[PDB]
Amino acid sequence: MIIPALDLIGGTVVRVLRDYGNDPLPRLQDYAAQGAGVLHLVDLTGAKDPAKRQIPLIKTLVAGVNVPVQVGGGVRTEEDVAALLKAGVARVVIASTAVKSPDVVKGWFERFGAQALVLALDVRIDEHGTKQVAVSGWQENSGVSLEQLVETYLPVGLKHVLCTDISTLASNVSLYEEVCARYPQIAFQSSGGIGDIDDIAALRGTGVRGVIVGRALLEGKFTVKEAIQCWQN
Repeated sequence: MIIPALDLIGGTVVRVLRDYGNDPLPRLQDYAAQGAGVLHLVDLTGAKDPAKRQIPLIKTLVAGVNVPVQVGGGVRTEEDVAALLKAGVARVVIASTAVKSPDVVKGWFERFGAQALVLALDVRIDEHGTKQVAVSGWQENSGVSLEQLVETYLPVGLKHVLCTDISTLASNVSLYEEVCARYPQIAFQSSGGIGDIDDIAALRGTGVRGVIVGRALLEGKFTVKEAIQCWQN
């Protein structure tokens, strides 16, 4: 599937920052109207301070579409996960905490279930060709490979992993082919590198299950409908 995405700061839709207006709901509704089966939101306000989590907006956005939304941004505690789910979020995207405190996050799998959680990992390919996990693009590697981290969570039934290569795709997509083949029981999502429609074509056949598309839609390079048509053929 194609997974259209928006980044939100204080109610404003932004491109990672250019202001694309304060109308996230009509945008999301039109993504869904074109056939999207899943949507993705990053709460940048919440990421900078969980106390300011945009729960009221998220409630409104989720209520206003007919498809599941996965939401990330400053998900640090069990209470954060629960609050998002209570607001009507289908899946909570766990990023830095999944690298930082695996034993704690494994407990979240046991409480909420693997269908409710997406693990989002930034990956750098290093000098040796190892897939190094990092918690952000501006921090050093954390000393764990993507494979090692995935295998940490397999025993609690990990099902959804979102991988961003921080080291466009129309490149060598071996990263995705490799990991998808190694863990066929996990549905991998790809993020980044989508600059035009050919980039979506490049991921077909890699085994990647979901393709997150954000800025290319905002920039009017192609539509959700065209993306889905490409992805499905």
